[PDB]
Amino acid sequence: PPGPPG
Amino acid sequence: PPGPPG
Amino acid sequence: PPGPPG
Amino acid sequence: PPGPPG
Amino acid sequence: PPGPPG
Amino acid sequence: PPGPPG
Amino acid sequence: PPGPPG
Amino acid sequence: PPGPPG
Amino acid sequence: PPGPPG
Amino acid sequence: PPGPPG
Amino acid sequence: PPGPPGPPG
Amino acid sequence: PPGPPGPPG
Amino acid sequence: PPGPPGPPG
Amino acid sequence: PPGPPGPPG
Amino acid sequence: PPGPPGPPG
Repeated sequence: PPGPPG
Repeated sequence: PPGPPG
Repeated sequence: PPGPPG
Repeated sequence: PPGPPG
Repeated sequence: PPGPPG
Repeated sequence: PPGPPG
Repeated sequence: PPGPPG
Repeated sequence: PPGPPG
Repeated sequence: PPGPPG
Repeated sequence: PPGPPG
Repeated sequence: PPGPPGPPG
Repeated sequence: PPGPPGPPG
Repeated sequence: PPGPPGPPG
Repeated sequence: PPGPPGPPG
Repeated sequence: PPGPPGPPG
């Protein structure tokens, strides 16, 4: 899955 | 695994 | 079978 | 056997 | 993460 | 997200 | 932050 | 925001 | 600040 | 503001 | 900035 | 960034 | 990535 | 493989 | 033989 928000 | 933070 | 998600 | 992780 | 102050 | 006001 | 005095 | 009156 | 006296 | 009267 | 001078006495 | 200067006195 | 700068004060 | 980077903050 | 790699994270 995509990573977390910056 | 999940990707890196934005 | 295919492996697990990354 | 199952394949490697993605 | 949140950006810098204006 | 955008940072805080200056 | 707020600007300087007038 | 703008600063205070002079 | 207020200006000088007249 | 303008200063005081002379 | 400061305000302008006041009026004459 | 900081805001602009305030108004004249 | 980090977000952009915030608004002027 | 790992996922892609997340969104901007 | 082993299976193929799994899906992206």
